Amino acid sequence: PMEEEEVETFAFQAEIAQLMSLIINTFYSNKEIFLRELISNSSDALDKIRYETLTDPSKLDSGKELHINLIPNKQDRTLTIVDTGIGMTKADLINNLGTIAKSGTKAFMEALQAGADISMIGQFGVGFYSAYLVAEKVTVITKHNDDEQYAWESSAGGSFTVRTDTGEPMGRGTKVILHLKEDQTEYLEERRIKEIVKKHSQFIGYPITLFVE
Ligand SMILES: COc1cc(O)c(C(=O)N2Cc3ccccc3C2)cc1C(C)C
Repeated sequence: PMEEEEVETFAFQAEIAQLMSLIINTFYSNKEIFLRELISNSSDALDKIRYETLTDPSKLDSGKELHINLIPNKQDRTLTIVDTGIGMTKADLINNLGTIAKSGTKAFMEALQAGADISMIGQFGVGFYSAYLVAEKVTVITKHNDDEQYAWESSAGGSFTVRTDTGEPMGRGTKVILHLKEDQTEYLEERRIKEIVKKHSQFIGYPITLFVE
C-alpha cells in the first residue's frame, strides 16, 4: 500500500500566538539562553522518571540510561536535543505545547515591553518558546510509557501539528529538533555550544554528550 499517515492541525492559544510573534519579530540580544531553557526541561523530565523509578523499576524497561544528547548538523542546519526522560503523552503535548493558556503569558509580554531581559522567559512559565529566538521551525518527538510516540511540529504562524510518529523510535523521552534561522548558525558551532553549556548549564545533574560532525 501507498503510505497513509494521520495528522491533526491545531491553533496556538491566542495569547501564546501573540508571544510567539513578539518573540520572532522583535530583536533580542542574549538569545543563547534558549539552550539553557531546553536543557532545563530535559533535566526536569529526567528528574521525573527517576522519581517514579524509585517506586517502580519496571518504569525503566523502556530505558535505564539517564542522559541528554546534543547534536548539531550544519548540513541540515539543525541543533537537536535528546533526553531519555519521562516523555509526553498525547495530552501533555497538546496541553503543554500550545493548546492551553499559560498563566505567565500576559505578564511576560508586558515585562518585555517594559524592557525586561528575554532571559526572564523561563520564570514566567513559557521558556519552551525561547526556541523561536533562534529557530524558524521546531519539531518535538516524544515517547511516554503506556502511550505511543508523537511528533509535534510548528513554524509558528499561529499553528501546529501532532501525529502518531512512524519514524525512528526512542523507547522513552523527548527529542527536540531546532531548524535554525540563517543569522543564527553560530549555535551549530561546537565552540559556541560548549561555551553556552559550561556557562549556563553547570547545575545539571545528568551527563550531557555533544556529538560533533
Ligand atoms: C528539550 O525540551 C524538552 C525536553 C523534555 O524532556 C520535555 C518533556 O518531555 N518534559 C516532561 C516533563 C515532566 C515534568 C517536568 C517537565 C517536563 C518536560 C519537554 C521539552 C519541551 C518540548 C517542553
